[PDB]
Amino acid sequence: LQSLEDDTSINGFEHIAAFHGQPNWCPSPDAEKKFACCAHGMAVFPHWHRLLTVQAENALRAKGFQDGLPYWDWTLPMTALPEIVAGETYVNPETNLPEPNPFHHGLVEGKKTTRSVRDELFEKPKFGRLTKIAEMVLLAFEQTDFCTFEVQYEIAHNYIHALVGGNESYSMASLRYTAYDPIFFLHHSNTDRIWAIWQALQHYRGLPYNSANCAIASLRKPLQPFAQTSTINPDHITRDHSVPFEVFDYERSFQYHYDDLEFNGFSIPQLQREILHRQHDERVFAGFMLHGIRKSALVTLEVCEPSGPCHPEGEFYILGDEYEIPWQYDRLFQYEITDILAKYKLEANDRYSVKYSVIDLDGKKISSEVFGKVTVVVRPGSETKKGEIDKNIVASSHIRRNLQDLSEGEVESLKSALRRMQDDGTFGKIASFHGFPSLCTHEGRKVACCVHGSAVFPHWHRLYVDQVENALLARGSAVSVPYWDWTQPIRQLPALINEASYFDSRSQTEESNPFFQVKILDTGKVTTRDPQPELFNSDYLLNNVLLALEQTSFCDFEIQFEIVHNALHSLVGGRGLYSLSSLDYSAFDPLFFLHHANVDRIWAIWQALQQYRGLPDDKSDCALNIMRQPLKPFNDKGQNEFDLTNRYSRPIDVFDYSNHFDYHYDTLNFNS
Amino acid sequence: EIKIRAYNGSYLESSVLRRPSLIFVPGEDNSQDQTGKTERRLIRKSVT
Amino acid sequence: SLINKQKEKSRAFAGFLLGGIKTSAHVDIKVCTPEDVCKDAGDFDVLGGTAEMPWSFDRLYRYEITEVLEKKGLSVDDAFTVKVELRALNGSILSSSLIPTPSVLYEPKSRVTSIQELPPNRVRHEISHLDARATMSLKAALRDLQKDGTKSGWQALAAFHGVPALCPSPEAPKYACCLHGVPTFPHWHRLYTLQVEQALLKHGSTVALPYWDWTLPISQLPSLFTEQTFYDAWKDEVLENPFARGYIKESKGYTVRDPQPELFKLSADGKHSVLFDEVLLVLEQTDYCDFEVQFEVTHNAIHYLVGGHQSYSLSSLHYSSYDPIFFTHHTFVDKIWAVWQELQKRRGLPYDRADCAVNYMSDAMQPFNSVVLNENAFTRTHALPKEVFNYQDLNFRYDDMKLGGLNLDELEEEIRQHQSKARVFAGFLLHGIGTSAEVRFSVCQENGKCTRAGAIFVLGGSLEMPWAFDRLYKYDITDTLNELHIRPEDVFNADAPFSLRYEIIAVNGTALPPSSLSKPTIIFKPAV
Amino acid sequence: RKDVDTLTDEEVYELRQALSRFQNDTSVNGYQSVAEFHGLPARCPRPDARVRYACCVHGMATFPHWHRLFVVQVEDALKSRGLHFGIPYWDWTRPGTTVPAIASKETYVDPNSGSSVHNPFFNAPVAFLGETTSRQVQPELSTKPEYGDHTALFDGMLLALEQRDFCDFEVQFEVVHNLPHFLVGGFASYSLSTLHYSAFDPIFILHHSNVDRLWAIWQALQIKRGLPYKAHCAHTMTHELLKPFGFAPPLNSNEKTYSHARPTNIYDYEHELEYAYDNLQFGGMTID
Ligand SMILES: *[C@@H]1O[C@H](CO)[C@@H](O[C@@H]2O[C@H](CO)[C@@H](O[C@@H]3O[C@H](CO)[C@@H](O)[C@H](O)[C@@H]3O)[C@H](O)[C@H]2NC(C)=O)[C@H](O)[C@H]1NC(C)=O
Ligand SMILES: *[C@@H]1O[C@H](CO)[C@@H](O[C@@H]2O[C@H](CO)[C@@H](O[C@@H]3O[C@H](CO)[C@@H](O)[C@H](O)[C@@H]3O)[C@H](O)[C@H]2NC(C)=O)[C@H](O)[C@H]1NC(C)=O
Ligand SMILES: *[C@@H]1O[C@H](CO)[C@@H](O[C@@H]2O[C@H](CO)[C@@H](O[C@@H]3O[C@H](CO)[C@@H](O)[C@H](O)[C@@H]3O)[C@H](O)[C@H]2NC(C)=O)[C@H](O)[C@H]1NC(C)=O
Ligand SMILES: *[C@@H]1O[C@H](CO)[C@@H](O[C@@H]2O[C@H](CO)[C@@H](O)[C@H](O)[C@H]2NC(C)=O)[C@H](O)[C@H]1NC(C)=O
Repeated sequence: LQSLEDDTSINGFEHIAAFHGQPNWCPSPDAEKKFACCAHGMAVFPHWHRLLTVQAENALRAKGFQDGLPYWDWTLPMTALPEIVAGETYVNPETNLPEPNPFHHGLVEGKKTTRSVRDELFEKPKFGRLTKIAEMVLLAFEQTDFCTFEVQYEIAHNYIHALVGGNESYSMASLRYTAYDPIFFLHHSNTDRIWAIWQALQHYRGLPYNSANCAIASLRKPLQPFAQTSTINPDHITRDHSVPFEVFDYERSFQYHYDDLEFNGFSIPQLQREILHRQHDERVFAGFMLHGIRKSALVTLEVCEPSGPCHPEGEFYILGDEYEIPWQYDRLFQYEITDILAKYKLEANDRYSVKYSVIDLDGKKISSEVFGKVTVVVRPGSETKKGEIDKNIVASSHIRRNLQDLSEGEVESLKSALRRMQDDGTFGKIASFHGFPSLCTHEGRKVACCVHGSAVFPHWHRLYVDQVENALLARGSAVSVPYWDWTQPIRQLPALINEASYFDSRSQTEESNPFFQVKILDTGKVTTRDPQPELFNSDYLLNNVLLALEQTSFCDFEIQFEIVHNALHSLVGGRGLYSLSSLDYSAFDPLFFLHHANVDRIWAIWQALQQYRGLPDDKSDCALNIMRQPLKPFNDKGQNEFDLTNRYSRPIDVFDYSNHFDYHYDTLNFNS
Repeated sequence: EIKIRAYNGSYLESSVLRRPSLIFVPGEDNSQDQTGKTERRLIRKSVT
Repeated sequence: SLINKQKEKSRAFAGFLLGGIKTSAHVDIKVCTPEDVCKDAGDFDVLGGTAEMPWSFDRLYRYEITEVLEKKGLSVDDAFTVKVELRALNGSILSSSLIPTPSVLYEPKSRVTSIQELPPNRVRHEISHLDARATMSLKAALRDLQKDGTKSGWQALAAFHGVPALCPSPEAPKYACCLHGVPTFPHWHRLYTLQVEQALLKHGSTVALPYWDWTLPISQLPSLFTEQTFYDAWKDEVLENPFARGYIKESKGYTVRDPQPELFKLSADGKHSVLFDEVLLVLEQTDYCDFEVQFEVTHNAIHYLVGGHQSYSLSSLHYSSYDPIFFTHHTFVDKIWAVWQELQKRRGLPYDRADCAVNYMSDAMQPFNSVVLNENAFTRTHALPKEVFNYQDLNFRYDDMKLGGLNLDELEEEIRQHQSKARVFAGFLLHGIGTSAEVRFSVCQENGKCTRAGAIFVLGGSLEMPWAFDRLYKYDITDTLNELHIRPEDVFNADAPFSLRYEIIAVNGTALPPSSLSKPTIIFKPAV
Repeated sequence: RKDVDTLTDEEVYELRQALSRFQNDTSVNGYQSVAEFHGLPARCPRPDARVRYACCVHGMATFPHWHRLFVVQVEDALKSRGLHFGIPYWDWTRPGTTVPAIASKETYVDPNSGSSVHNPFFNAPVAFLGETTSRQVQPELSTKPEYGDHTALFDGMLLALEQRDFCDFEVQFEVVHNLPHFLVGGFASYSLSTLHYSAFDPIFILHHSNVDRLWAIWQALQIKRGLPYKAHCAHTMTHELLKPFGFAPPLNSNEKTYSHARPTNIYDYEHELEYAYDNLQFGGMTID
């Protein structure tokens, strides 16, 4: 770069950069009025900047180089600007002397580039969530059309210019002196990488990428000045590839490509899953129309409540000067409000207004009525939208499987983990919820908070079983909790629970499997099973669950659900006072979990049937005076562990288990 | 006739629970029920 | 039918279990806020005595509760309490524990479609089906109001849409009250169209304003307007038809209609007008905002087709309300809007709400919001376009939702047919330029010798708000490319396929600079 | 899989949680029971007979195959607990290399609970002996190569790659592989300095992941040059069952390695070993 910038002729860095500004040969050099070919807001902007980067790389290759231009990753959070450009004078021991950096500033027509960094770049994002720039660029990927992609792409692109330039004319903040600072090349390379991510994801989706179908009329036009004869640009490959139908297949054309397509440590399928999970729920947008105002300036937004004050909602930035073609975006431009909506807990359809204020770089307030009536729109979630074709979603973390086919390794692992849980003894404390002791109070008397006989019954058991299995996986079991199927006729008791005792190779010794019995804490006794002689070779459970599943509404379903739930409980409890019969103690056995797992399974099955039938499924129609209040044991914080048990405790929240709890099943088949 | 079977080994009299009933539902074979057309005839009435 | 209509709205109900308490008492329900504010929603009585045989219902008992909650703002998905008070016959308070605590139930929408019955008036028949009785009744019942110079006069009525302006404030007239561009256009115009039926009925109407199917092949303007003067001898005075001209209490002039040659152009089969394909294209899409932006220019066309080149005609928004053809056409406009809902019902996508205009829906609705400008008490409380979608609540209907003398079945069949193959579209930007204009475009390939691709329409007066449409208005040129013998793949081909030459013609014959409007774009639509 | 120099906070946090979950387990698939595969007590070749040995193939024609199977087994065990991606690898070949600061500490604060917690990377407990591995430091790894030169490890790697057949490349590969073992082990009794307790320190998996990466770039370079990279001089050595990975369940709970105990289908790691690498970069200079 030292040699290239010292060069002055048609091979000069100065000329290759002055391409992007003055002097002007745009639209054609032979015109009484000349502008710049920095196509801002057009539909060929990515094409043009890709050509610029290719020309820059070809030009620099001729000065003893090997690879392409490294891309500065401003998406990933940082605390300081890159040290490759931070220095002004650095010491090279090859000559054993210091000399000035070629990145700190750039001398152009008797003046140098100037930098004025602002602290708002150096924000430290709170743990777990990305930064503002990251989410802005992220929301440009789900849109399956380059037509709508381009606007978010360019707005993210030009955010950095105001973010880092400052308020100096002799700087890259303004378009006039922005192609002369060296880091501009780096930034545009990174933006080209963002676009490459875009078409990679497009190919993953399967829709065509190398042939957009929105602006073919303009896309037919060759670009300038990248198409005039070599007398104006020394190289030839860009001039020959001027027509922009071919700057898509970069790897086939220009013989170069990136290596790390990952974005903040996200693989392509991983970020696809993440964006689908984000799209799952409903949200809100602010919508703008954009046109030049001849002065690049920031635009801030604030929502004013008619029944209250007005509050700011962040800001974005736009580019514009007096030496470019006027541009008009075809469609709306989106901005996010969801964070402030959550913060102010205002209803999704309340009365309010959104007001935009335009401020120049200096700080002067231009008239706040230069963009018409800014709109606000609402977008329903993927769950809310229906396609009547299955569900077609894949989750992560927990995957619950039918233990009848579970292999012995994880079986031994999980029984060992449960034994360790009994060892530490917190299992009794966590299971004390469902019955005795009195962890509950009512009518001025020690009682149990065992929710029973209401629409919130399946909710409470699903939450309880998931909390218990999370506490178990805290011991690092090989697999998550399994479910014992009973829809198929049972030949006998399941092997894992009826086998006398296990033999572990860790000690190469026998030991009794806990699944038989467990000592109830400080009671002087232990549990005991008692099978019933009519539990086998019957289709009664099958036909009963079918005639319970046939129903349509929810409240009716709840009652037959509870009936069949307590059915096999009483059947297997037997004469034993301390068994699966009496619910005061019946939750102390692992059979409780092995049963409630399929108890949840059938609810999920009914959910799938309702989804297929198109009737309302997530929303309920009973206990509406209660469905807002979360479950009593899980309302508190001391007893409940963390996370789901204290945030996603709303019965209204409970329905969206596949997303707000992240656990799928092995399959939704129901007895073949 | 209804009897109560308990885990203790005993019974309970049926009077503790309300006496149940029998319900029969026809099949869902129904296709059309609404009349093809009504009758548009005027009817006069006394003024009082 | 009344109870079927009642079932459409959702209901909130209090559910109870009842039994015999061998006595009689008065029961009162009490709905209470979390902060201990209680309201007496209702009451009834329970009957029994010492000699009765004990009983209890096998099911629920429902009591309607929506009134108090909707009056006090407590929505259905809120939290509250319900309490029961018992008063004995002998003046003794009774224990509430004797009854079980009640529950709350929610009966939802009933998305089924109901064929409502209404009296044989306020039923907008098709214009050609009108008989002599209906025609004479309408013309008399319209001239009667037209010859009225009072506050309810026709000029004062039509002053809303046109001029003199009374907006944004009646005290100081700045600009016209016509609402255009923004999505609430069909709402405003449909309610304005309805507004005249009240006046017509109260002045002696017999049927509502008919709709004219201009989509059918049109030889010329229908004979109802084409007529000039007829004699009936009842008043022994020849009556001139009020369906040709209109008095302006300000300008002392009159409008003058003017046909245009293109209005008589017929389709390929000849059973539909040239605007039929555009009508289907409007019906095709799903999102409501895209629908309305594609749908405005549709009715905007006829104003220019029939208004001619006159400052005082339908070609100008200032004085378009002073000609009954305005009402005649907006009737068919509302027809299109209504028939869109039946097509919506197929995929059941939400339509009553506007996901893309949540700020716009709840906007105060000018000018009917203020009682100063109009004194129709029925519409004095309808300043919300959200309560206008369910037009059955507005007490009218249509004879049939048929278009082009055809059923929605063949409509969806033709939509599928036109979706089967590929398509090429022209997308135009459009925004207010404070006049009315023609956009005539010609598709021309490399040769430079080409045909007339087509034209579109735009209107705007000089006393209206600035406005820009949200999205790109799309027009079909695939057939024209077919006569040009250029396959759609040629557009993608590395060969230079073609371009378009557009131009704009003003109403008075002048031509505005092409710079006043953006650059049109070419869109491609694949096969499905 | 990615190098440990491009991992942010949250991935480290999730990995630490997963490691602790693995560690406190005392199962057949426990961390100690899988470190058993590479050290004492001895159960090789046939645990039923009298002879005692360690199945860790050292200095023979199957070292890369065996250790790659080991690392993929560890990956399969770990990814169940919630590992989003592959195991990170530490690039000791980096000029001016240092101990990974991700592991060099001892305790760290969980921000979610805002509280201190013991870092699993610091040390692990030997189960039967009841002791723990203690690392040791030496300045040899942390020496600074001068301006424009190359470090000893780097030139060792080059002098390992210039050869053009697998049948001898492995000997220098192994002899340079053993160096960072002692370099990180030092003179401490329990460390990677000896194979007696080699697997009881997490850095082991990082080091051998780097090993597998170098073997992969060896294949890439060889296929670029157009030479047979298959270990054809071990035709009677590959076909041996790589015990204990070829035994019967439940001794080998995982099934993928058991089915792939034949090394003849392990060269194409992009397909039948369900893992891949982000970049083939070596010292800022690619295979081309
Ligand atoms: C005024 O009217 C009320 C309602 O009819 C009368 O309340 C009734 O009072 C009698 C005795 O005060 C209750 O009899 C009770 O019967 C139970 C068995 O069911 C028995 O165990 C008690 O010892 C007692 O005898 C009766 O239940 C109650 N009515 C109801 C519906 O509960 C009241 O007595 C009337 N006033 C006068 C002065 O009679
Ligand atoms: C025929 O219609 C055209 C428009 O469709 C009329 O042109 C409009 O009015 C004037 C020309 O009469 C022009 O703009 C005006 O320019 C004056 C110059 O001082 C300015 O003061 C006004 O404020 C206004 O901007 C222009 O051609 C056009 N106005 C626009 C586009 O805003 C034309 O006048 C009509 N013909 C006749 C005979 O009136
Ligand atoms: C693997 O198992 C070990 C048990 O040997 C876990 O260590 C212990 O984990 C529990 C969390 O379940 C820690 O309890 C917490 O301690 C903090 C600090 O006192 C306290 O503020 C919390 O309220 C909670 O009680 C416990 O302290 C910890 N053991 C020690 C010695 O600190 C380890 O977390 C497990 N690894 C996992 C689950 O990944
Ligand atoms: C049947 O089971 C019930 C449940 O405990 C027993 O009933 C209780 O018995 C005790 C003492 O026998 C009494 O004090 C309670 O009042 C009884 N309650 C009820 C609801 O019955 C009963 O004892 C068992 N049957 C037999 C024969 O022992």
